[PDB]
Amino acid sequence: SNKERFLTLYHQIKSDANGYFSPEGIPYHSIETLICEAPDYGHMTTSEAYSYWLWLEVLYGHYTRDWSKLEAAWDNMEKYIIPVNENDEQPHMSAYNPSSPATYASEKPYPDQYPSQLSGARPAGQDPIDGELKSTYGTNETYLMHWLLDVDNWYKYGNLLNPSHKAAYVNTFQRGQQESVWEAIPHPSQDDKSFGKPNEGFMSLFTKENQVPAAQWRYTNATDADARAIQAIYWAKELGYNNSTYLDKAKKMGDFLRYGMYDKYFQTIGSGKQGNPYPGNGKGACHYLMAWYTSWGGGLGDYANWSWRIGASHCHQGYQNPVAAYALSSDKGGLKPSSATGASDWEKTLKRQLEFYVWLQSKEGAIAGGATNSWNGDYSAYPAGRSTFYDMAYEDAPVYHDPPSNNWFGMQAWPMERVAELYYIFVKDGDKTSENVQMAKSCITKWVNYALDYIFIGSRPVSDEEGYFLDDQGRRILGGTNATVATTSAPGEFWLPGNIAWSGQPDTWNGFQSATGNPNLTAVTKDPTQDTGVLGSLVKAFTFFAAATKLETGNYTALGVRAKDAAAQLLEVAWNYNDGVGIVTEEEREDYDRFFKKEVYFPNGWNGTFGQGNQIPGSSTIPSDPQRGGNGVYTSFADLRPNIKQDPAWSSLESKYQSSFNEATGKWENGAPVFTYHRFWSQVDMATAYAEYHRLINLE
Ligand SMILES: OC[C@H]1CNC[C@@H](O)[C@@H]1O[C@@H]1O[C@H](CO)[C@@H](O[C@@H]2O[C@H](CO)[C@@H](O)[C@H](O)[C@H]2O)[C@H](O)[C@H]1O
Ligand SMILES: OC[C@H]1CNC[C@@H](O)[C@@H]1O[C@@H]1O[C@H](CO)[C@@H](O[C@@H]2O[C@H](CO)[C@@H](O)[C@H](O)[C@H]2O)[C@H](O)[C@H]1O
Ligand SMILES: OC[C@H]1CNC[C@@H](O)[C@@H]1O[C@@H]1O[C@H](CO)[C@@H](O)[C@H](O)[C@H]1O
Ligand SMILES: [Ca+2]
Ligand SMILES: [Ca+2]
Ligand code: NA
Repeated sequence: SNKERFLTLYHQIKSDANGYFSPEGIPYHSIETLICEAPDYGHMTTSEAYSYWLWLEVLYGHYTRDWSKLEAAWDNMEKYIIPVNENDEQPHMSAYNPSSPATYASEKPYPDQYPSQLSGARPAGQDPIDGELKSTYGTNETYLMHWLLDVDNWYKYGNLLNPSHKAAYVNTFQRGQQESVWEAIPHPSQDDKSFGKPNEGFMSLFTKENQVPAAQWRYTNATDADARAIQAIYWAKELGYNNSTYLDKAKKMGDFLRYGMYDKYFQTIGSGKQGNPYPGNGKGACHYLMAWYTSWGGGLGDYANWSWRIGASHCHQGYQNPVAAYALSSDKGGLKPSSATGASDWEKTLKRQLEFYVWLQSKEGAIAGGATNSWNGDYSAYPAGRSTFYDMAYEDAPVYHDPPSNNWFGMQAWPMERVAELYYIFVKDGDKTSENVQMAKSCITKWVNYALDYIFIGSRPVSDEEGYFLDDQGRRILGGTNATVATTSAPGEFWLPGNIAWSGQPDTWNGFQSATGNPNLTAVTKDPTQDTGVLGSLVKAFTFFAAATKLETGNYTALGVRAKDAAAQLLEVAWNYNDGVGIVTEEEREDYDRFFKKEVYFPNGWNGTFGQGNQIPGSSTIPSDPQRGGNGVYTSFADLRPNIKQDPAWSSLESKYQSSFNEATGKWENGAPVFTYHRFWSQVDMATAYAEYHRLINLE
């Protein structure tokens, strides 16, 4: 019974004996501690994880009719990761100037070139929503999740503005597109300058100004997480939840999530196409997409009565959530905010996001990266011939190049799951005819047919040493439609693609009626693996897709049949990978030499104290690479974080590195480290896949 399967995994996730949650009731990134991927330690948690927790409790609440666990999860979120306090967690937010939201600085192509000068070279444009939010809520305190929490206070900064909370607000990434997770420096969101460099805190690693930096706080959301929370509440409400107390909070979150629709420095959309941006007026700086983040910050202490906000200029397809956008914009969606323009902004976003998906879809069906309003992160002129979407430049790897941000196949499964939900929702709500449903449908239908060529149940694909799939004659499959991957029998196995290698560009967008099929946009799908999180996401994309086809036509379509059977089979084989704690498989991590490599940059002349009490950078360094344009040093991830050497898994990792990694070639000669991880989101993606198959397919 898929219902019983969901219930069993739900209990495994929630059990105090399994360790998914801390003693304060906050879900961790993962049960295991030694892991690094976006958070850099397993007992960090994320806005992402909280968003999945909500989703879990929504489907549990539908089955049990007990909504109290959803409400407790929301309460927990509000207590620990949304910095509003019913002691002020956003001091001086009231002094914000919406006619000068922030002070400009350039992004850089390497971490070595930071700190960046706070020059104000570009005057920031108008913030046109601050006034509405204030009138609507009586405050401009941001009701969004900060993205990262040190749940076990492992970095030892403490929580300045809420000291009795063990979980502390921290941040890592600050230094541009080449600062991988391995290359960042963990620092407190609320910086009283008690750590870092004396008199400066960590601020002077990131920005420079004429003066010593002031004590200050700042937060950054991840727009995909807050939207996924809204998506969860959308379904709560569809499934009968009707406590206005919480419905209203999801609407509030949605209203503030509008900050994600704005250019970083509120520059007019398109205005930097020729390298000469100018400040936005009204909504001129609104791109109506979910960019990578919004940040906010201000002074700490009595002498620092200032605050600021930035949007983001870079938008990734994998972050868009049109289910949230529909929920916040229609009577049928049910979560329209009360602000004057919140719902009508979200309505424009819903359409813009579907146009973005169609624009980005490769010749063979996969979704390419996204677009930016700030080329090179300093409003550089677009390259000659670069394709555009509403005057924003196509990017194959928005925001991060290490690794390229749209290579991970999870970035296909996560957004296409939402688009499949959305197809289902439109058709359920009686819409088969709008331009929006036609876009959603076209994109998900083309994607499903693409994806099925790389999904293997009870068979094992043939791949070569470099991770290319092979056909029956042994040739590499380099994208294209109709991929025919060679296969050997492998009862009980499943395989999914792992990455995409991207080349070319979509054609410039001129609307859905002039779309071209993007014949020069190529996805090469590669690296077969067994990621159970991606599996659970895929299953749902296939489930909702199939269900939609049957609501639309009366029967499962040809492709709907195939998507439904693939879902059923994937659920059936995955069940065998339950270890009693989660549905898991073993993974190799060839990236884990980056625990040891010297690549964490510090500027010359900069010494301070890290949270764990060590002097940083300290003496274990090499000179920075002068080709990267800095003047400083590199330490290692592990020297920066000496407490990682106390982790129970550390000596096995170090021993494996000593015996297998060859520093001169940069290769793992006797195999890479291997781990079996129990990730919270991944387990939720699996549990919800069982549930939704049961609800949409077994019951209807
Ligand atoms: O585990 C959750 C992360 C990975 N999946 C999607 C999101 O839920 C979340 O992403 C992270 O979200 C963080 C918050 O937006 C991103 O960090 C931000 O990256 C921004 C610039 O790249 C920085 O300006 C900002 O200070 C920093 O906080 C980070 O790159 C990005 O990977
Ligand atoms: O080391 C590469 C792969 C080895 N084979 C199995 C794969 O499962 C593994 O891929 C990694 O799989 C991880 C688990 O799905 C991926 O981690 C995820 O990366 C996501 C995107 O940054 C994050 O939002 C999320 O928090 C984080 O857990 C990570 O990117 C991805 O590279
Ligand atoms: O470039 C804008 C912000 C992005 N990253 C960190 C922030 O401190 C930057 O904001 C500026 O901080 C300044 C003082 O430190 C402040 O006086 C400006 O008003 C802020 O934009
Ligand atoms: Ca709070
Ligand atoms: Ca790098
Ligand atoms: Na407190």
